[PDB]
Amino acid sequence: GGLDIAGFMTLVLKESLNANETTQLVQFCHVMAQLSLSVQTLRLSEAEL
Amino acid sequence: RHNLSIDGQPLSLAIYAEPTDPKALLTSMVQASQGGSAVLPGTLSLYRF
Repeated sequence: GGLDIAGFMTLVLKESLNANETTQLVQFCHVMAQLSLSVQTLRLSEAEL
Repeated sequence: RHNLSIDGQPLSLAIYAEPTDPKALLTSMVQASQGGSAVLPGTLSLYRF
């Protein structure tokens, strides 16, 4: 969602100051869930990854 | 002309060269290089050893 690993952390450390950075937040997690599920489905090993 | 009987039955027994067996598929463990932790300079405690 244009978020890097540092940008994801700063959005977490907000006192619910989420106007529409939630769109960046949920898109970042959506792709992350896709990548993890793809690795699990392929049964890729931790060494290869 | 086509080597058949008067009724149309073929006169030569055919062959097909049976497909070559099932296939074996194996999986293996994969390992990668792994490092260790480092050590920093230590603080001087106020108490004895």
